[PDB]
Amino acid sequence: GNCKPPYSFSCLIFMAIEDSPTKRLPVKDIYNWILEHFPYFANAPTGWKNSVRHNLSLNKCFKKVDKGSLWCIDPEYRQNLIQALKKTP
DNA sequence: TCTTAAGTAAACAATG
DNA sequence: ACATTGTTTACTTAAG
Ligand SMILES: [Mg+2]
Ligand SMILES: [Mg+2]
Repeated sequence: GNCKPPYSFSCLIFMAIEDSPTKRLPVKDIYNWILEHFPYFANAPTGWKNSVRHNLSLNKCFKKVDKGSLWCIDPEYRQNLIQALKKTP
């Protein structure tokens, strides 16, 4: 990991959850998927975690689920994330 | 232009 | 006593 990913935090989260076996992921698990699949953030300046939690709460695309709690993709905005994913892969 | 997405920092409350 | 998690405001840059 030497360069910043071309994907935005919204897409990284979407790729992490979508790769999950159940489309549901706690925050810390989302951290890992971003690290394992993107090692740039290993040496990246602290704050991307913050930017992640910031992105999960106000982005209409993600909705919490409580029966840390799990995050999932919103079915009505899922089409929105895929489009941004195809743009710059 | 008017608008919105996006990144980052910072400040908390709620959580266990 | 504490780190994690979650919400909120604020200033900035790029894109359309
Ligand atoms: Mg959300
Ligand atoms: Mg930017």
